[PDB]
Amino acid sequence: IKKVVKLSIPIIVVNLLYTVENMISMILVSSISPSAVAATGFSLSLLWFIYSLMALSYSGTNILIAQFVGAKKDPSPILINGLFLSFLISLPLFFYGKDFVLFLMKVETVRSLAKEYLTPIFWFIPIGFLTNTFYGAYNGAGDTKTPMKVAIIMNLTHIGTAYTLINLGVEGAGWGIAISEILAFFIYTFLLIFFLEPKLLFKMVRLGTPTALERAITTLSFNVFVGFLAKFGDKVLAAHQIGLRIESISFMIGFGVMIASTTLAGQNYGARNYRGMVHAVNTSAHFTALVMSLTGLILILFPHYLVYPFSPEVIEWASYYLQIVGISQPAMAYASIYSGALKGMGKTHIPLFVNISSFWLFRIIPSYFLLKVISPLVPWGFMTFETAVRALFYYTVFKKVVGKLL
Repeated sequence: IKKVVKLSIPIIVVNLLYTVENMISMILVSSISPSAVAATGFSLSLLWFIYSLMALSYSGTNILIAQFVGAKKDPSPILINGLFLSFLISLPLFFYGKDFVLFLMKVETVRSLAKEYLTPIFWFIPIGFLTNTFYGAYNGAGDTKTPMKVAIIMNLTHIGTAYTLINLGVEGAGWGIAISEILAFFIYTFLLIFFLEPKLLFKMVRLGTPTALERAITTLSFNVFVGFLAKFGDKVLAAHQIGLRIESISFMIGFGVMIASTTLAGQNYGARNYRGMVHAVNTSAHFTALVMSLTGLILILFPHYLVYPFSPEVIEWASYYLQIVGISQPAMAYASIYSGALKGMGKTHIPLFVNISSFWLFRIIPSYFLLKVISPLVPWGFMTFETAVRALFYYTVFKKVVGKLL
């Protein structure tokens, strides 16, 4: 009856582009010197700790622009302050990005290879933060295909510039990244020839700081979860990335649907139309529930038919993942639609408490007590469905917010 796929599908393609290009950055820098992947791998773990500050300017911009779009009000002050906020947040990371990543290798030449590969990035993260503001800008207004063809261009300009500059060695890998980042920025900046007070900038920090603490603390909860499964040999530890690469790609359906709701619940919140918002997230819940069920069920019925690409013991252990995580997919559908609908409703502090509570005292503490007494099916077990409930039964929070908001 509605048009949520109009917003979610192009965002998933950008995410599909986000994941396809990251996996290509694996093979483009794994041709010569196999010891250089440690530079690539150990960078993104710190990059995801670094790119936790994106949400500071991203969430503040994606939410406040969407709310103003539904409210018909002018989003130009939010746009000019969004890029300014990202530019302010990029100012310390410009200088403190060079030495902090080099020191955060404690987790003589194993780390010196990332020095040359990451430096062209740290020169143009200030040019990167602005595009993360631009992505939240178009995602807040509704026009979600303009950021896709920009992603398409940026994806194919990198893989072009990467393969060109690698085949410099590893510095051209980071240089293919920076060239595409600034290019899409120039594309975006050139698109501003076609289509302000401090108090507004002050509030965007109030919407980004809880969301920046979400993707930053989650990094600490992820680093220990994989650390649970080193005591189970190499067959299992080599079955995670076979399961993650399949799940991280299958998870982009919700992340896109999430932002599809971060805008849709945002515009209708600003338009004073509770008939337009409660129906959407309810239908976008059932729609993604029935969609992610077609995805997660295909994982369970066809295990080896999907692990086989990069796989017999590993076929056995990885199938016990796809089948097992494939059960939580109906709740990831119910997850990204809830904790993303309350982002668009200005209550960004609420999803902060959601994921901290679901991850920790449901996925982690129960695993460590049952892993030290049992098997890699123990974490994955409580990792799947068993946590999904805190993503499921938290509609209550949604259903007690609006039910009293009327």
